[PDB]
Amino acid sequence: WVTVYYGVPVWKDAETTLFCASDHNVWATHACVPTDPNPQEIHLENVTEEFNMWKNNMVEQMHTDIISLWDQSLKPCVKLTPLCVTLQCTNVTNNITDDMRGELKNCSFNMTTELRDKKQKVYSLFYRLDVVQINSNKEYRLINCNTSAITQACPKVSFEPIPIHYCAPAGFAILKCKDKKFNGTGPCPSVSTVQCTHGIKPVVSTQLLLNGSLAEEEVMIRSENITNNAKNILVQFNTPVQINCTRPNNNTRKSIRIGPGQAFYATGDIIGDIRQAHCNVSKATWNETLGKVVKQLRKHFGNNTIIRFANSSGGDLEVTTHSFNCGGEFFYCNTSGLFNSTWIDSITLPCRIKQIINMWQRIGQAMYAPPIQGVIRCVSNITGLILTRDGSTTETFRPGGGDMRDNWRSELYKYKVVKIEPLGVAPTRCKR
Amino acid sequence: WVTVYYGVPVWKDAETTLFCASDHNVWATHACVPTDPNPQEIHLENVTEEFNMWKNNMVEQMHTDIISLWDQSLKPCVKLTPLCVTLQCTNVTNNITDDMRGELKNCSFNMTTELRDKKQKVYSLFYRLDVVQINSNKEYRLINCNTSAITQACPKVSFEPIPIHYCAPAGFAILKCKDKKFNGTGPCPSVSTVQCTHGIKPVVSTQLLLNGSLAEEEVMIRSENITNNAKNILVQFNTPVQINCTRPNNNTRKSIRIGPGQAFYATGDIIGDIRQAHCNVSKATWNETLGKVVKQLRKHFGNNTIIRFANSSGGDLEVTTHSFNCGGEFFYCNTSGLFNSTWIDSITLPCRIKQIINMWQRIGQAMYAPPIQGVIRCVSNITGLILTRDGSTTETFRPGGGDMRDNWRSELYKYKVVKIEPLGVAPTRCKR
Amino acid sequence: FLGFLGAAGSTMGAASMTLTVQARNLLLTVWGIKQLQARVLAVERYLRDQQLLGIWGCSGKLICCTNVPWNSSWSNRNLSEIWDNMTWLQWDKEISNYTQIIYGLLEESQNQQEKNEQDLL
Amino acid sequence: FLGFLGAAGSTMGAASMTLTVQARNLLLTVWGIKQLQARVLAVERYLRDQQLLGIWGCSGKLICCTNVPWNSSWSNRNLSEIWDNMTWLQWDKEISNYTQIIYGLLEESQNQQEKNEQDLL
Amino acid sequence: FLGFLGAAGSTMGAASMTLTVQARNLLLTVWGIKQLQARVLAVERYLRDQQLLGIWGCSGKLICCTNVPWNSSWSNRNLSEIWDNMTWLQWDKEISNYTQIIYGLLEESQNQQEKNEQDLL
Ligand SMILES: *[C@@H]1O[C@H](CO)[C@@H](O[C@@H]2O[C@H](CO)[C@@H](O[C@@H]3O[C@H](CO)[C@@H](O)[C@H](O[C@H]4O[C@H](CO)[C@@H](O)[C@H](O)[C@@H]4O)[C@@H]3O)[C@H](O)[C@H]2NC(C)=O)[C@H](O)[C@H]1NC(C)=O
Ligand SMILES: *[C@@H]1O[C@H](CO)[C@@H](O[C@@H]2O[C@H](CO)[C@@H](O[C@@H]3O[C@H](CO)[C@@H](O)[C@H](O[C@H]4O[C@H](CO)[C@@H](O)[C@H](O)[C@@H]4O)[C@@H]3O)[C@H](O)[C@H]2NC(C)=O)[C@H](O)[C@H]1NC(C)=O
Ligand SMILES: *[C@@H]1O[C@H](CO)[C@@H](O[C@@H]2O[C@H](CO)[C@@H](O)[C@H](O)[C@H]2NC(C)=O)[C@H](O)[C@H]1NC(C)=O
Ligand SMILES: *[C@@H]1O[C@H](CO)[C@@H](O[C@@H]2O[C@H](CO)[C@@H](O)[C@H](O)[C@H]2NC(C)=O)[C@H](O)[C@H]1NC(C)=O
Ligand SMILES: *[C@@H]1O[C@H](CO)[C@@H](O[C@@H]2O[C@H](CO)[C@@H](O)[C@H](O)[C@H]2NC(C)=O)[C@H](O)[C@H]1NC(C)=O
Ligand SMILES: *[C@@H]1O[C@H](CO)[C@@H](O[C@@H]2O[C@H](CO)[C@@H](O)[C@H](O)[C@H]2NC(C)=O)[C@H](O)[C@H]1NC(C)=O
Ligand SMILES: *[C@@H]1O[C@H](CO)[C@@H](O[C@@H]2O[C@H](CO)[C@@H](O)[C@H](O)[C@H]2NC(C)=O)[C@H](O)[C@H]1NC(C)=O
Ligand SMILES: *[C@@H]1O[C@H](CO)[C@@H](O[C@@H]2O[C@H](CO)[C@@H](O)[C@H](O)[C@H]2NC(C)=O)[C@H](O)[C@H]1NC(C)=O
Ligand SMILES: *[C@@H]1O[C@H](CO)[C@@H](O)[C@H](O)[C@H]1NC(C)=O
Ligand SMILES: *[C@@H]1O[C@H](CO)[C@@H](O)[C@H](O)[C@H]1NC(C)=O
Ligand SMILES: *[C@@H]1O[C@H](CO)[C@@H](O)[C@H](O)[C@H]1NC(C)=O
Ligand SMILES: *[C@@H]1O[C@H](CO)[C@@H](O)[C@H](O)[C@H]1NC(C)=O
Ligand SMILES: *[C@@H]1O[C@H](CO)[C@@H](O)[C@H](O)[C@H]1NC(C)=O
Ligand SMILES: *[C@@H]1O[C@H](CO)[C@@H](O)[C@H](O)[C@H]1NC(C)=O
Ligand SMILES: *[C@@H]1O[C@H](CO)[C@@H](O)[C@H](O)[C@H]1NC(C)=O
Ligand SMILES: *[C@@H]1O[C@H](CO)[C@@H](O)[C@H](O)[C@H]1NC(C)=O
Ligand SMILES: *[C@@H]1O[C@H](CO)[C@@H](O)[C@H](O)[C@H]1NC(C)=O
Ligand SMILES: *[C@@H]1O[C@H](CO)[C@@H](O)[C@H](O)[C@H]1NC(C)=O
Ligand SMILES: *[C@@H]1O[C@H](CO)[C@@H](O)[C@H](O)[C@H]1NC(C)=O
Ligand SMILES: *[C@@H]1O[C@H](CO)[C@@H](O)[C@H](O)[C@H]1NC(C)=O
Ligand SMILES: *[C@@H]1O[C@H](CO)[C@@H](O)[C@H](O)[C@H]1NC(C)=O
Ligand SMILES: *[C@@H]1O[C@H](CO)[C@@H](O)[C@H](O)[C@H]1NC(C)=O
Ligand SMILES: *[C@@H]1O[C@H](CO)[C@@H](O)[C@H](O)[C@H]1NC(C)=O
Ligand SMILES: *[C@@H]1O[C@H](CO)[C@@H](O)[C@H](O)[C@H]1NC(C)=O
Ligand SMILES: *[C@@H]1O[C@H](CO)[C@@H](O)[C@H](O)[C@H]1NC(C)=O
Ligand SMILES: *[C@@H]1O[C@H](CO)[C@@H](O)[C@H](O)[C@H]1NC(C)=O
Ligand SMILES: *[C@@H]1O[C@H](CO)[C@@H](O)[C@H](O)[C@H]1NC(C)=O
Ligand SMILES: *[C@@H]1O[C@H](CO)[C@@H](O)[C@H](O)[C@H]1NC(C)=O
Ligand SMILES: *[C@@H]1O[C@H](CO)[C@@H](O)[C@H](O)[C@H]1NC(C)=O
Ligand SMILES: *[C@@H]1O[C@H](CO)[C@@H](O)[C@H](O)[C@H]1NC(C)=O
Ligand SMILES: *[C@@H]1O[C@H](CO)[C@@H](O)[C@H](O)[C@H]1NC(C)=O
Ligand SMILES: *[C@@H]1O[C@H](CO)[C@@H](O)[C@H](O)[C@H]1NC(C)=O
Ligand SMILES: *[C@@H]1O[C@H](CO)[C@@H](O)[C@H](O)[C@H]1NC(C)=O
Ligand SMILES: *[C@@H]1O[C@H](CO)[C@@H](O)[C@H](O)[C@H]1NC(C)=O
Repeated sequence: WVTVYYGVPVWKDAETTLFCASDHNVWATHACVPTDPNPQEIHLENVTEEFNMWKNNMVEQMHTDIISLWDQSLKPCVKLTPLCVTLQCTNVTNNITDDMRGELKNCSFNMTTELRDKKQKVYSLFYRLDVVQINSNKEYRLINCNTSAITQACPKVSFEPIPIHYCAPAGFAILKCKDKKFNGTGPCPSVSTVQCTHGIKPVVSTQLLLNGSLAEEEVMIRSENITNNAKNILVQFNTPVQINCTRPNNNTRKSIRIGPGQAFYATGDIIGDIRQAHCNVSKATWNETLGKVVKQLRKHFGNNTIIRFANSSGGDLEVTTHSFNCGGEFFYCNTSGLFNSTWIDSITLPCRIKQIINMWQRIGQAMYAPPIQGVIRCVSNITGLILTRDGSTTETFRPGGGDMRDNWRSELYKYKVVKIEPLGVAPTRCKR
Repeated sequence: WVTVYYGVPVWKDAETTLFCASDHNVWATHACVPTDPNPQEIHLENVTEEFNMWKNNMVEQMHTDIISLWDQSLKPCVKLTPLCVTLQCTNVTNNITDDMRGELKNCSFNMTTELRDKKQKVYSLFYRLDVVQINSNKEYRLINCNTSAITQACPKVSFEPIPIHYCAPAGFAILKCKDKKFNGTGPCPSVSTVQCTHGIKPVVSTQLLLNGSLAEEEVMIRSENITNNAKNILVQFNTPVQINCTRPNNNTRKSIRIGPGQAFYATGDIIGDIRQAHCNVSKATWNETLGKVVKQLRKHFGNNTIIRFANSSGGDLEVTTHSFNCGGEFFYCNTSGLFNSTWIDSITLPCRIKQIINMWQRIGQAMYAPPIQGVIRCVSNITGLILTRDGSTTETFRPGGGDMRDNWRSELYKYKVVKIEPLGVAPTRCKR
Repeated sequence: FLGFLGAAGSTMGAASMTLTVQARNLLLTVWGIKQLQARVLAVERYLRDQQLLGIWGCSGKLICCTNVPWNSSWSNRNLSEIWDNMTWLQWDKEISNYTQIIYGLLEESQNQQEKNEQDLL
Repeated sequence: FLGFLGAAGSTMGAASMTLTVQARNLLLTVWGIKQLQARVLAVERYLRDQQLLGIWGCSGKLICCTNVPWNSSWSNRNLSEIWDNMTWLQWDKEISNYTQIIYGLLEESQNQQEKNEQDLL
Repeated sequence: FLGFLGAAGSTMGAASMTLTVQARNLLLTVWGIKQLQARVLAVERYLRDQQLLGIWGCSGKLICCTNVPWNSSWSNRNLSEIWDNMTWLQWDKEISNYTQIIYGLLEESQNQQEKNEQDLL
């Protein structure tokens, strides 16, 4: 009566190590398996499977993997310890639009040379957000000097968010939920098995989610607990909103030798006049999009409820603004022009730029972003929002963010890792 | 006639790699397998097995593992190269007990600041054992400046000797000798198989063995060759002797910034008066214990022999004194008050303290032990001794030590690693 | 027909014809460690199942008919429900609590058989 | 009853009923290398014994009765002494010097058998 | 006689008596990774061949006579040419394009056999 079967199509939830695959990058370069040019996906008929995007350890793994790859890419680069000196700074007043008076400072300092005996007097431009006034009212120091060592990113390694595919090891499988209008938790029909995930771009941003995937039919609202105001709400758009960002300044770059085989890349004089960096969002598109978002929020909050959007609360720059990296420079844009309405040309968002960057929420490892020569122009898709609810006849939604796991959870929500368990026994009418 | 059997309970002596397991530590933290909450031990009936504690490679492995873990815990910490400067030192003469006049020096120096342009004048207290007079009679340098780079231990990582269990890989087994009155060599009955060793605390000490295991019935004397005066004698007690050590000085600590993200922890002024560090051993307990040791030594040296104890011979501080780490500070205590007798209240042992430590017998890697704020009090068990015989009617025993393998050999003496060999053949009365 | 796990939603007797489909899918130094650990584990898991089939006398088979009777207390169902209505995922849940009992019995009956076969030679 | 190696002090015929007990127990990057090497070795040792049983025609068995005669020069003892008085540890020492001879003979007889079975089909 | 691959230039029927000779030869952290990868791969390659023999019903054998007919389109030669004139290296080239067809057929016939044997019990 007992018959043993091996190769039985049974699985259990499991947490394992996934490996990366992909078709001078900060993240995945050579430590990544070439992808399968003809990947498979198998539809599983009559399979209902429970998914929970808020407990998905693929997110924790991705967070850990990208941070470690990031650090490995700074490890061999030039340290800028010699730059942590007293600076003598004045204002850049040459052809400055009123909007930027005080934003750029012209600083001189005594830098070391290749020889240990000699020093050189050099100058460069810094943003006001990169320096601290000390004491002598022209004396400044870099912002990180009392907190952390700073290194220069190697200007050959790019920050382009090249897509990574996650693949399961043998004995494991990745299940994908194809059920349209899946809200992140509970069971879903229409489950398929895949070898690997689709390519996911490690785009880093706050408030607005850029260059991601879109919803199949409708704008979707997802949260761990929709009635808990301490939780974030992820909003996935079914149409992109195009955003155009730029740094309209023809910057030049100069190389300052600071040692035997090391150099610092400094911002030199700027060609032409000085203008503020900014991003443009089409007003009509934004308004239609915001329209769709409200219609869906009413499903949880009441169709006679007043829904108001408001700008962000206070906090540091990295939290209250829309942070992104484009063209090699780090932008901090003011989104109060997007989230200012009750219920539901172009909208111009002013932006600030920094050279000294503290990534994620870490303290102790700062990096200096070398300047980029010429003018930067970026075009990207807003594919979703991160909102936080401020909370009796009205609800206020504000931009949220700062926790990078929320930006990956939004792409990995469809995937689950399971372990295959091929042995099983069942009664049969036979005897050895 | 030949029948092949697989799974036969046969083993051979073997040397393999064992892994660690355990229930911000210097040694085992995350690179350690969680232990089995319900470990097994199997008694082997009718098995006699030969053990030799002096040829046990588990000891060599442990020695190598603890040194490597130690180094990995200093690798990310602050280097104190900028501290290797000329110091201007005077004596601390404020409320000093006569016993410590000249022990503490108040030294000033020019230290760097976060900025490369500026220097600061700072001062700190050092022990006389940490500095060298040079040349100008107030000029000193740190002791390690002509020999080695020095790093500061990170004051968040503890030196607490948290127990480690060694476990065999599959295909191997650890045999344990449970024969009471086993002297380290030769065969023993009463052998059991265990998954892992008991937890062994990596306590570092000289002369006296602290916080270890005790003998089951009697004090035991073990040596590689009891008639060879070049060998050490390990004495295991069957009762602990309690020892109470303290540093009765309310020290304060100050943080001196020495660079962009780095700081030095200096000893600041001392609150209250200045007193000598010391350890207390109960006299009656020590005398009873020493009694038992002599009774057992007579089994090898004659019961009409005069047995004398004497203090240590000369050599460096690390060898001639009882070295230990407690409360985060390194003590060097004078044990001449314990080993001063022919044949067989409290005994106070004065102690010296150092901040610059050269671990084990290595040269080139020195560490600076940050000071501990407040008063330190430690209570520990003396569980054994390391003696060396000075050698016609009398024998003199002196404290020995300095080779750390002797402190692990005393815990691992019961364990042996063997390799399982599951195939075998034997005659049977059958044919295929 | 179907690929890996395609039969997962099929009934137990519809599945179990696809056993080879699943059987064949079981097969910067820090990055390298992560990948080696994944590969070593896949091998260790594979070998443990093979060792277990071996001691039950089912080595080399995908379907192995044994000599242990089914206890109705493990699952009181007729062959029609088990093989025609249920899927393997449902079955695995139904008798999860009896798996170790069954495995112990399978080992014991093989030990008895293996010795009887020696005495007959 | 007894666990791993519990039968080590038992006689050869008392032991050899516990073969599954022992068979189932055979299964910071630098720290990681040490652990991976230990795991890889356990697998390689396991597989070498399995390959060897395979070429002798004993695959999947714990007790395998072969067709090679016992040479009294290897050990001139009766079954009563070998199976009732001796332990496996003692036996392994007694015939250590003949192990490679026996293994060579086992391989040869299987090669002859394997070919005879082809000619008969 | 000959050691590893010594029979490589021998004819197919002269070789194939040496199957155990070849079967037994299949078995600074960065340096350590390179060596572990080499060892892990040797194990994975070994196991894949063993799994494949298993699903064809040839587990534990070096010579396995199957129940799949030879299609003359794969190689229209008589036994005399194949076993007495050709070497295994030449043969492997001659039927390289049919290897996957043959392997698929071997899997299918085993699945049919395995089920027939269940129905007969
Ligand atoms: C959202 O997706 C869009 C589309 O994929 C993406 O925009 C792309 O950004 C990259 C980088 O800013 C652009 O690539 C540049 O194109 C100019 C064209 O002349 C080149 O000159 C640039 O070359 C320099 O940088 C290279 C970096 O490796 C150097 O190797 C080279 O020597 C030069 O220094 C560079 O190729 C790309 O063209 C746009 N794509 C489009 C269609 O505009 C956008 O950034 C994504 N958004 C976010 C926030 O990630
Ligand atoms: C022999 O064994 C004994 C008993 O196990 C052992 O004594 C223990 O030493 C440790 C360290 O000296 C003591 O732990 C301290 O207890 C005080 C009590 O108030 C705490 O304040 C201390 O906290 C500080 O240090 C921590 C280190 O991680 C910091 O995290 C913390 O923020 C503070 O800075 C600390 O916990 C322990 O109490 C004694 N045990 C007893 C019973 O006294 C002894 O040292 C061993 N002997 C040797 C030589 O190893
Ligand atoms: C930043 O300050 C430097 C130093 O004053 C300016 O460069 C000087 O410009 C005058 C104009 O004729 C030259 O004569 C000097 O020789 C320049 N100095 C050096 C060191 O080259 C610089 O133009 C200022 N930059 C900005 C953007 O204001
Ligand atoms: C983001 O842009 C808005 C819009 O220009 C800025 O809003 C102004 O903030 C000051 C602060 O007191 C108010 O007095 C002004 O009335 C605001 N403008 C409007 C139109 O109401 C906002 O400060 C910017 N945020 C940051 C961080 O700079
Ligand atoms: C913004 O979203 C649009 C719409 O999804 C993207 O354009 C599509 O890109 C896919 C890629 O193969 C094409 O097949 C579609 O035909 C494109 N749609 C249109 C209307 O052209 C667009 O590329 C996205 N932009 C970014 C920066 O990713
Ligand atoms: C170590 O030397 C310093 C320097 O002389 C002593 O600190 C000075 O104490 C006097 C007493 O009034 C103060 O006025 C000075 O301002 C102190 N100097 C500094 C730099 O603070 C210090 O007390 C001495 N410490 C010991 C333990 O003797
Ligand atoms: C350890 O303590 C003993 C006891 O106080 C010290 O012994 C003294 O050493 C000097 C050296 O010549 C002798 O003259 C004294 O007579 C000794 N005292 C006694 C009571 O005999 C010993 O020096 C200390 N050891 C160290 C290394 O400081
Ligand atoms: C010193 O030795 C004593 C005696 O062995 C230790 O106290 C025993 O600790 C065990 C641990 O579970 C208890 O079960 C015993 O009951 C304790 N004995 C007594 C008399 O209380 C003591 O902990 C040791 N001290 C140190 C620092 O390890
Ligand atoms: C402003 O721009 C004009 C463009 O011709 C340039 O000539 C002028 O020097 C600039 N002004 C300053 C102060 O540099
Ligand atoms: C460079 O060093 C000299 C030395 O006196 C100093 O006067 C000068 O101000 C320094 N330059 C800067 C820009 O700090
Ligand atoms: C998501 O769908 C599940 C299905 O039952 C439901 O229970 C859950 O509450 C939904 N999420 C929200 C935010 O309502
Ligand atoms: C959501 O948060 C509220 C806050 O009290 C809590 O009562 C409720 O149970 C939470 N919902 C779930 C599904 O846990
Ligand atoms: C962005 O640039 C494209 C052309 O590159 C233009 O068609 C589009 O309207 C721009 N978007 C906005 C919001 O200005
Ligand atoms: C957004 O769309 C709604 C649709 O009713 C319209 O009433 C509202 O005025 C629009 N807002 C803007 C800024 O055009
Ligand atoms: C949001 O808008 C208010 C309007 O008064 C402004 O004061 C506040 O600073 C804005 N928040 C941010 C982060 O700009
Ligand atoms: C928000 O909308 C009101 C409506 O007129 C407008 O006055 C205000 O300036 C808007 N805020 C921003 C930041 O544009
Ligand atoms: C000695 O201790 C007393 C305690 O009151 C303190 O007041 C005095 O200043 C100390 N002496 C010196 C020289 O610091
Ligand atoms: C610090 O540097 C000055 C430079 O002249 C020197 O005179 C002084 O003695 C130094 N301080 C110490 C404590 O060595
Ligand atoms: C330890 O016991 C063995 C048992 O024969 C003995 O030979 C050996 O000499 C003993 N050790 C000492 C120090 O005598
Ligand atoms: C112990 O050392 C003495 C010193 O000569 C030597 O003669 C004796 O043989 C040694 N004992 C052993 C057991 O080796
Ligand atoms: C050590 O301290 C304990 C109390 O903590 C005390 O009972 C014991 O007698 C002390 N030992 C000595 C040797 O003073
Ligand atoms: C130690 O014990 C012995 C026991 O006879 C005694 O004679 C001796 O005086 C004791 N020593 C001390 C210091 O009490
Ligand atoms: C030492 O004790 C043993 C124990 O039997 C005894 O035979 C021997 O004569 C004793 N020696 C002396 C000197 O008393
Ligand atoms: C041992 O005691 C003698 C007594 O004269 C002393 O001279 C010697 O220095 C002591 N040894 C140590 C290491 O203190
Ligand atoms: C050793 O014992 C003698 C006996 O009186 C004593 O005088 C001497 O001071 C002792 N040595 C130490 C270090 O206490
Ligand atoms: C899914 O259920 C339907 C119900 O009849 C069945 O026909 C179909 O074959 C099932 N799927 C699979 C893979 O068998
Ligand atoms: C069947 O299982 C029950 C418990 O599950 C047990 O009591 C009973 O004895 C078993 N039947 C047989 C024949 O072993
Ligand atoms: C298996 O154990 C669980 C434990 O809660 C129990 O609920 C379940 O009913 C058991 N299954 C069977 C078939 O008895
Ligand atoms: C140990 O020897 C005794 C001697 O009769 C035997 O009875 C016992 O069973 C043996 N141990 C084992 C595990 O069989
Ligand atoms: C038995 O072994 C001996 C040597 O061990 C050998 O000479 C003899 O020929 C062997 N007997 C047979 C029948 O092979
Ligand atoms: C096995 O070889 C050793 C080598 O010294 C020899 O002493 C032993 O007697 C041999 N064993 C047999 C059973 O002949
Ligand atoms: C090589 O070819 C010759 C040709 O007759 C043959 O005799 C010889 O045996 C061949 N080599 C081997 C290894 O068989
Ligand atoms: C033999 O192979 C040919 C193609 O290689 C195929 O068409 C033919 O049907 C096969 N014969 C049989 C009996 O399957
Ligand atoms: C195998 O495929 C190659 C591809 O070029 C072809 O040339 C060769 O003839 C084929 N082999 C046979 C036996 O048909």
